[PDB]
Amino acid sequence: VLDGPYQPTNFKPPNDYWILLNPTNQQVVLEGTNKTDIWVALLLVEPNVTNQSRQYTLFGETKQITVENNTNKWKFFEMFRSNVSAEFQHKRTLTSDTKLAGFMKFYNSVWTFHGETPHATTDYSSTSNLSEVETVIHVEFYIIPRSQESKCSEYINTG
Amino acid sequence: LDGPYQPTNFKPPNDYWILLNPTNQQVVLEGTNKTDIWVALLLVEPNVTNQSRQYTLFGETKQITVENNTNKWKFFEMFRSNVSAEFQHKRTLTSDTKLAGFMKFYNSVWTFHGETPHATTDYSSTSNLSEVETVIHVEFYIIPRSQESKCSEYINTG
Repeated sequence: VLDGPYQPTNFKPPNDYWILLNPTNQQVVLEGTNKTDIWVALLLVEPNVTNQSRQYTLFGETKQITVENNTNKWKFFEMFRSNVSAEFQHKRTLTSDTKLAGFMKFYNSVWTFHGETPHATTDYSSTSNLSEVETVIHVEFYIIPRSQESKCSEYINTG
Repeated sequence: LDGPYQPTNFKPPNDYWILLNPTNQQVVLEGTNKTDIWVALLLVEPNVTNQSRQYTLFGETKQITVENNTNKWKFFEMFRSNVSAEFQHKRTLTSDTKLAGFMKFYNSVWTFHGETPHATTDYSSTSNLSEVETVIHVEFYIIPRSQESKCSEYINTG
């Protein structure tokens, strides 16, 4: 059984747990940083979006970020930087008909799901300061132990 | 299979896949119509830790952050729609086959993305498809769109 739902909050997720993210229509889904070498934001882009510059507030900064979604699925744009002064790069995309995404702190790395349902897979970004990574979660969420990653992947891919 | 052709600069014909077969070229393809579409495919080898690399795209020197945690090759699809804009990392093809594609079709530029063997096609829109030309830095083949199923097979299984 999933642990949740939890309402949107700002907290320090424990190690070895998946945060399963369940947006409705929030532009910004998750902001995670340790304020030293990790800044990850997941943005949500609805279906049938023409290439356009959209405005997002990320870690209090006003950013204009080019997005497109030619599909009838939802896209999570994973935006990353490793330096406080840098611009965000569009690192990964999750293309989803479940509208579920993932975040986990494990093994000196921050993990997300990417690719296109139902073949979304995990990948990571490296950090020397995992313990200080804190998340503003803008959405309803659940917590799943890493031991149950297979169910977390089933949910992300099939709902 | 029509090829292999050598690296060249030319205007690909509408409704044909260019099937790109790098060895170790870091810039695989540069395509533009010099008005509303610039695409560059960059090749990032297996097991590259997060770093800044230098690429010359359309005569401009760029510093682009890249990373590849996997045992697959990654093609980073860099894109802009305006000559003054920086490139954005728009898509990635994560490949065991070291094959990528490009096609001018239906007022769009088409490429493959995702992870083999489930890579699929998506497009970027242009209002001037006919003027899109490509510098191709790799050996390549030419497959009609009528045989796109074979082109997807090659992308996904080699």
